Amino acid sequence: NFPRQMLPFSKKTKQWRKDCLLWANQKTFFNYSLVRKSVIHKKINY
Amino acid sequence: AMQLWVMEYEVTGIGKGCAMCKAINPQQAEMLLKSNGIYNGSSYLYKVTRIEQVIVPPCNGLMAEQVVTYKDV
Amino acid sequence: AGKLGKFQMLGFQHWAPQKATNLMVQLLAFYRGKSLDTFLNSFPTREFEDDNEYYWDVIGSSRRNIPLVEARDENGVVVAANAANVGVGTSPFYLVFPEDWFADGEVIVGNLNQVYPFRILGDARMEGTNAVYKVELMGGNTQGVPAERLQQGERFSIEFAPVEKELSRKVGDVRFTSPVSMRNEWTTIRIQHKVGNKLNKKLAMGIPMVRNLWMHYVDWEVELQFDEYKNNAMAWGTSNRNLNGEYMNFGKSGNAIKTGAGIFEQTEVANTMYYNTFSLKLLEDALYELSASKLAMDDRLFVIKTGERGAIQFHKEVLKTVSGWTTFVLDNNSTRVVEKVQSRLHSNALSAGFQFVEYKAPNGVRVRLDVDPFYDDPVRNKILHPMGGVAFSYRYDIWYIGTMDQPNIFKCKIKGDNEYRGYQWGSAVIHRMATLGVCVLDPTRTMSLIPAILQG
Amino acid sequence: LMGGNTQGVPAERLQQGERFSIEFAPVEKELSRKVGDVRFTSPVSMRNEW
Amino acid sequence: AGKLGKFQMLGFQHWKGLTSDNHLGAIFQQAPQKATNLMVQLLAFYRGKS
Amino acid sequence: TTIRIQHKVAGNKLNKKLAMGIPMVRNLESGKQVKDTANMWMHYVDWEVE
Amino acid sequence: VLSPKDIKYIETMPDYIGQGAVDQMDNIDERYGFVNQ
Amino acid sequence: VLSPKDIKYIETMPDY
Repeated sequence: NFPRQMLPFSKKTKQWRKDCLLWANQKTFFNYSLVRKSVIHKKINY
Repeated sequence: AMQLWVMEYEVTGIGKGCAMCKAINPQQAEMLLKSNGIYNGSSYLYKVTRIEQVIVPPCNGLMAEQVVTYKDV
Repeated sequence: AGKLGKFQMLGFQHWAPQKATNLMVQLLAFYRGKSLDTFLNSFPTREFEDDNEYYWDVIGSSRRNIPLVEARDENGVVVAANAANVGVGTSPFYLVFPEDWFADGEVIVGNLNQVYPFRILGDARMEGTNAVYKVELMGGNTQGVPAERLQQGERFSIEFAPVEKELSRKVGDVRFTSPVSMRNEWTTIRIQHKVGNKLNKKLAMGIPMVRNLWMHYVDWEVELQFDEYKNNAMAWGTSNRNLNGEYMNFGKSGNAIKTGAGIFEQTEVANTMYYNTFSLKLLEDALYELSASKLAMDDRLFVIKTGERGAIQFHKEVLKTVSGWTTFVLDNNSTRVVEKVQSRLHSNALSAGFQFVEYKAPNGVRVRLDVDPFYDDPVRNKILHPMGGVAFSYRYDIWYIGTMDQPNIFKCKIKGDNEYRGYQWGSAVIHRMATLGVCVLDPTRTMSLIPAILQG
Repeated sequence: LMGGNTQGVPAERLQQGERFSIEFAPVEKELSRKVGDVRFTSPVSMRNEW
Repeated sequence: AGKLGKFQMLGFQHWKGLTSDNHLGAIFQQAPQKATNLMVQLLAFYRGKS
Repeated sequence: TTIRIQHKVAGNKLNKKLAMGIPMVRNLESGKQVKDTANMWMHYVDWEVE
Repeated sequence: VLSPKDIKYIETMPDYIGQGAVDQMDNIDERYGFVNQ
Repeated sequence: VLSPKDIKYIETMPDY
């Protein structure tokens, strides 16, 4: 899960910054976007 | 997946029970209790005493009644 | 205690207006899959050069005492269990040991040390492999040693090698020892799927029991269910080798399918007990005797890892132990099972609730507790327990006994990328392959209490 | 049987009703061929009116 | 006495007193030294590549 | 004249290091065997295919 | 103008956009394998 | 910012 951002800078440790990055690896690029087209729809155009 | 079967049973030495399955025949009704019940590792303790079908046309009547007394324990 | 079924999972081979949400609902009346990723990543890793089997050094201890095989009188007749006293009046007799360990002029003692000391009068006379010392007593004892203290299975240690103060000759000798080693093995895993984005033929729908009763991403499900292949091979895997080194199972191409034991088949070679009902008479007296011989008094902290319902079985059993303590009267002043919670309904409004999460045994043994959420697995653990759960939650696992300065459990790994991927366009098959292996160095430092319904 | 069983399973452990679970799919190190598969799931809809 | 795993090769060994060369050879502490610079190539007139 | 050759190896020999008990050699084209110090196995296969 | 009560509401908001597959009690997420289309 | 172990990962990893 994406951690709490509402922290003091003492408690934004090295394992907190890794948990922010391991969360972004779990994202699978097929998520909701309000003013963009889908990646299948852009790739077909190119 | 045809008929419904209510069961009155008695786990041996542990207590008494009331169950209800959905099978085609009452031999498979004791199968779906002895393998999906809470005594999975002690399935030999299940002693099923009465199986009767859940028949519709009254649709207002008891189907199982099994009370544990202070004098049975 | 009775279950009422809240869902049913059916295969698809047995079966657009507007929406109120664009996020798919996931009910609480549905069991969910569990990763072993929180359990497996709690252990560190280790990198190897290649897929060869690997060994390391194993160091033991040194302090020995030799068991006795038989005792003989001075004419060669073996002393029986019902015989008279042996070596009366400091008369010599023989003492047959399975090894040449003691030397000339040395004083050795039986099970009763310093009460019957035996002085060895010469070198060991070999009887095949046996060593026969002609001994005599060294305590001023006139009546000799009883026949029960000269039987098979009595431990004999060395004390010293005394002489007379003048004109004496040489006595005694010295002893040496050696270490051992241990190996471990590897395992490789393979997956495939005949595939874009859409489902294939292995489908299962879930229908919930309420009252008046999309598009798949294949590139995520093949990675997830090959992650579960490497999570079940690391943790819940087994070995198929002989004591002659032969493998028992052969694959498609004639070669033997080589597997190594996972975590739970290596840590279950030692300190594993199978109980039918949990009691603190059993856990305390098994954790003390492990810690009486192996652990210092300050270093006796055991963090019990268990499931969810194994925590309430540890709660209601310490509470059985505590309620039998007739000496102490437990008040709400100190324990505070009923405290003051601020509420709108009353000025003095109260609350209730407690749980025993720790137990402290004598001689410094403290028994902690924590809940590991992978014991409550509805897919893998299918034999149910009558008090609720899946009967694997009632398994207690003690990892990390003592301190080692190196990890005892780790996951072996090849340097870099030991995972493989491959597509086979004909048929469109995505193949994936990976190797792995988990080494438990000392399985004496892992203790497990498993319920008796999960064995045999 | 896989895990070194030279005695075999008991006949009580092969009756009707016993649930089975997938663990993994091992191969050998040399000349291996394709094993295993991947499973999926499907959603069911609920409904309301005005 | 016993084994730490299914595959443990060695047992703990012990002796007393006079240590000889087989006492040191059987505890695997004696090995032949590889003569590295000594190397015998077999003498022949080779009529490959001709 | 049209000629053809073929060698087949297992897939695990990609990075297969040789713990050389005896020294691993390459056949020369002259008929001689020459001692080599390389430790990867596919260095010695691809010598012999040519 | 936002109080610390109001930042905690913006922080602890339900966000599928800002959460991961495996949740706290080790339960897997099945919607990470689905596409809306 | 790369530690030597990281250059070792960017190394031992394949170029395949």
